[PDB]
Amino acid sequence: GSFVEMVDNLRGKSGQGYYVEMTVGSPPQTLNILVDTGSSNFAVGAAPHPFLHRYYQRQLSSTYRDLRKGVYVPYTQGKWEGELGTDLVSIPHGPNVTVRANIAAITESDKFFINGSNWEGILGLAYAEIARPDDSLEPFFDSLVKQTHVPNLFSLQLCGLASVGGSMIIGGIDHSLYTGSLWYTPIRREWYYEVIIVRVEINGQDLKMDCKEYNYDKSIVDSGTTNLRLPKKVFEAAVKSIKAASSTEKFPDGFWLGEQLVCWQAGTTPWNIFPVISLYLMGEVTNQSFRITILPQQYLRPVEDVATSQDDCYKFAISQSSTGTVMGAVIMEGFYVVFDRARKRIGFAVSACHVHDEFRTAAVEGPFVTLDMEDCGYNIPQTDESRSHHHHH
Ligand SMILES: CC1(C)Cc2cc(Cl)ccc2C(N[C@@H](Cc2c(-c3cn[nH]c3)csc2Br)C(=O)O)=N1
Ligand SMILES: [Zn+2]
Ligand SMILES: [Zn+2]
Ligand SMILES: [Zn+2]
Repeated sequence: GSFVEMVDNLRGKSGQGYYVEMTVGSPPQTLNILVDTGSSNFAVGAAPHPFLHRYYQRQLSSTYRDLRKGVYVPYTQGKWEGELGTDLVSIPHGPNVTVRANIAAITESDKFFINGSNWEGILGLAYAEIARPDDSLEPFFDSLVKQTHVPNLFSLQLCGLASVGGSMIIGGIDHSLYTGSLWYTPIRREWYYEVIIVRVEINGQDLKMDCKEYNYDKSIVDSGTTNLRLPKKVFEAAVKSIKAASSTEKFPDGFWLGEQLVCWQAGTTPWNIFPVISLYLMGEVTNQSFRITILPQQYLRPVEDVATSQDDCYKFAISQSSTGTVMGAVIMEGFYVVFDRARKRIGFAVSACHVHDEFRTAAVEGPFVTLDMEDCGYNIPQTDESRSHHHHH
């Protein structure tokens, strides 16, 4: 399981995520598993479903053990539930180790698996604090690093219905996947991969918001999310600014809402009217930041429907959040992202698989120094529910 063994180990469908092959059980059942840095459960479909053709069959695994505890995982717009267990787990195009991990066998779901794409399960790569049913359920990556000698890091190259590829480097960094400098931003708190944005610019123009507005009520790095999602106030300022820049073209409201495509005759899309977006992340040094800059080729996603397949058509992939900024696939496809859990930090460097203009490029640039660096994190109002629960850990 070399870094060369790990290169190009991801596949997916456009806007339906990236998945990696894993083997569960003995004898080995192979499944395609979504890589999800925004949750913390390893869960696999384990019963028939109209949109699956394989699933994890507990009864075929000699190594499976039932934990005799169910789990229920609600989302804003769907759910999964299942039965907790443990089994031997391997990643065939990854490190040459095998581990006993927690696995939730998914027995019912709603709007979770969908038509087309080809994963049967999710690998929650974030921290125990957001695991279901509670943070005593050790996540896969925790188990990987506690049971083997794999270094406590992994990296993601996501290259951007169309088929997509990429790489997850487990336990290292592969220098072939990126060009130029690697910049690190602190992980603010180990739950999500929470980071702190200090400044936002649209074509070099500062949004000039209180920087806490950028991180309201959190900012996270999430391979499980398609869009760049932005807090409501922030999202409105960004759309006003992008609208201003692209004003030679007057799009319907549906477009800005992500509910409608806009099209140009093949080859003729005016990329130059759409601005770049730079998010400045807290540096490792106090008073420092660096910026990650994305092109409209990342936030305007190609979509191919029929009859007028002669046109290139696009959806706007920046959307409104009430749960904070989410740096989803729109951001991550620009970059090689290092999840350096050992050193409690996330790195960004420019990806070798750039989707880029003849005249412009996605960039990772710093330092930028500030005197009077205000504190830009937001403190989430502490609920009694959260205050009461004891953590003897
Ligand atoms: C990580 C995951 C699968 C979690 C999830 C659960 C549910 Cl119930 C619905 C959507 C999603 C979901 N939403 C995505 C899109 C998506 C989806 C999806 C969309 N609908 N259902 C799954 C699969 S992989 C990706 Br990336 C997003 O909201 O941006 N992501
Ligand atoms: Zn394989
Ligand atoms: Zn107690
Ligand atoms: Zn706890």
